[PDB]
Amino acid sequence: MEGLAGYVYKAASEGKVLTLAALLLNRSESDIRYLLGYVSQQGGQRSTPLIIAARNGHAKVVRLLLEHYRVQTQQTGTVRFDGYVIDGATALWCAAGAGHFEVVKLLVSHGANVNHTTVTNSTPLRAACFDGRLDIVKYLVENNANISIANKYDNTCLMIAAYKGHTDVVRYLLEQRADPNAKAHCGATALHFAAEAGHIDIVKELIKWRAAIVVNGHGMTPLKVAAESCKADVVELLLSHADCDRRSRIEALELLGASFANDRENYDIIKTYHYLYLAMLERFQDGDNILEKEVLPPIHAYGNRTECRNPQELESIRQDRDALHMEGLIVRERILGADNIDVSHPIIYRGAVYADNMEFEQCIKLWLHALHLRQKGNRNTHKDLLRFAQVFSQMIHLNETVKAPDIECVLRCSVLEIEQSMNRVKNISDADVHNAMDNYECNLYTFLYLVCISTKTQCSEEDQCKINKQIYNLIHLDPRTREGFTLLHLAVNSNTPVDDFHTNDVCSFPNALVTKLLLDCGAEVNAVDNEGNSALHIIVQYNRPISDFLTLHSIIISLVEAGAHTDMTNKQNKTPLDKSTTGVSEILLKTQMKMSLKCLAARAVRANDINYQDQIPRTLEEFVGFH
Amino acid sequence: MLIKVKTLTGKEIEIDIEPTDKVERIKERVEEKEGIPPQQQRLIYSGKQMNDEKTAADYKILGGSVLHLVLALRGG
Repeated sequence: MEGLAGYVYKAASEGKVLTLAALLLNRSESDIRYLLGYVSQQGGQRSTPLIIAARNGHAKVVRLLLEHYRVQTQQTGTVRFDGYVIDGATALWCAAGAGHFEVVKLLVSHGANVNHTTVTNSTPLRAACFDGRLDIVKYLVENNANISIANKYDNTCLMIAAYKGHTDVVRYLLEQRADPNAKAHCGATALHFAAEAGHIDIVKELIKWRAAIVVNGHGMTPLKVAAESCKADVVELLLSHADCDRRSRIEALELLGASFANDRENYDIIKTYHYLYLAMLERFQDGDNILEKEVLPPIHAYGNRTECRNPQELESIRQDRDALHMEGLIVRERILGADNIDVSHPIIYRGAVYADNMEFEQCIKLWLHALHLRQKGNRNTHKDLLRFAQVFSQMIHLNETVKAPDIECVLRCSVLEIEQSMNRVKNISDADVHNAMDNYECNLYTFLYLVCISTKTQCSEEDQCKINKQIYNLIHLDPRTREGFTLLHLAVNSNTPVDDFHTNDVCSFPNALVTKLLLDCGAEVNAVDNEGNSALHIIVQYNRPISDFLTLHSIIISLVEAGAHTDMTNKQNKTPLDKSTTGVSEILLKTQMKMSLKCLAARAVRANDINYQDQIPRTLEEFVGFH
Repeated sequence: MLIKVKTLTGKEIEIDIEPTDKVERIKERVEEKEGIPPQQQRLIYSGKQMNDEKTAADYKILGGSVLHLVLALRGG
């Protein structure tokens, strides 16, 4: 009976009707309910045959089961849309979500739950306007659908339809007595979603419907969101609201041109100056009632600029391409206060542009400022460290000096970021810790790239001491990957991935310099990984003793100089001499090996399995475990 | 036969030893140009170190090649 259940589920999903009727033909009432209502997993969806028929738009299959076999309309199933997972959605929810009007009309006629809510409080009317089908939206509302019902994020049907490019469902929802003042979890209203997306027609319907613009949970006016979204047309759509005052209008015009100054998709030099020209001109209109901008103090990251407080100052930089990009960052940050989640992106793009123009000092300053502004906000600053390593490797690859305090500043940020990432591994449960573990491993790799960059710089003694102090701090915070690898283990491992983006041409693993610099800073050289391998076990696994012999020799003498126990044995009972796989590496180990009766006695004890616990010194049990 | 053995900084060592010359003193001539004494240049013959007489035919009798030598001290 279970074998036929897969074919019945397949028959409903594939749209075949004659075979489905034949399979269900001559079946008792017990077999009808079991076959129609049994969930099956296919493509990550635990959906009933009726639900998958509505999701796949098989109205005839739905009509056959609903009208004849009397299958329930309240079954709950999990579906997989374009990047979204919805669980507990009935067949009406899937039919409306899939945009199949010929299936929606059949379920409501049989008595489907029009006001059904999924796990994340999702309405079939919300799904219909999410898909953009007006016919399903109009039919569902006329069939007693609650428009005001929102999700767990307090997003109503109008708000989600306001984000997507579906104006027809928005116009019908607005005229169907829908609240335009409903706020999301972060205070975002329907106009907030439209401002970010940039729907001209949708916004015009909202202001006519008494939109009553309000700030969101971040205190961000959606008029300034469009300015922040490089939505030029949307900015000059709400200025005529007759209640936006004067100061707010200045803040919107300043932000829009500044956003145009620093954005990859919406870069233009003519609208950069023009939008800032009118905003400062409107300031210099009353004369005796001047509205002087509260200019932030100049930041060394932004050169020595203090914005433009006069009309003639901005005119002097009308044709200045470097200033217009730089000025846009200052005014945008001054408006935003650097607390927004998107303030750093124009800064990082301007730094990327400067780096792509072989201008390194300015890009380094801007990227450092962006990294500080993101780390103060507790963001996932791992790709930022990765691009820091990439730009430093490109700077040293083009044979130019690197500012050591700038290296110290990013190093000081990396060591503090790792502690935050170390907390993210422990604090976060087994839901996103797999991605957090990858991010923390990437952070360790970026730290290794930074130290490898430091091994090539001139490293003035004060700056070198600062770098060594930062590395000492990180080492004493015991940075360990999921494999048990410390900084030394990865620094002596050729299998540690080096970034291909402008970095693998500079950072080479294993590197004897970084290991040396990791031993002068005091790394625990006898550290054990998950496999029990130390740094000496890992380095002798290197399979390239001819291509780079010195990077295998000058590291080994660097490894066994602080007390790397050459005879210490891994979890799988392998001496590093045993894990040689190379005559050169084993002869180097033999030359560097010094015998000790401690080692011979411990090896003889473990080779005969004499009970030593609670008979030998406590520090000697670990030594026995070494061999 | 002249040698082109690599060193700690990609240098060269002129052994000037034929394939029938034993490596007991052949490494001394190579290290004579570099500076190392005879019983200190623990050279690696592309996988192993020569011991006792160690006629050069053991190391494939290669001409010149690149023999990375170890700087092992106190071996005198």
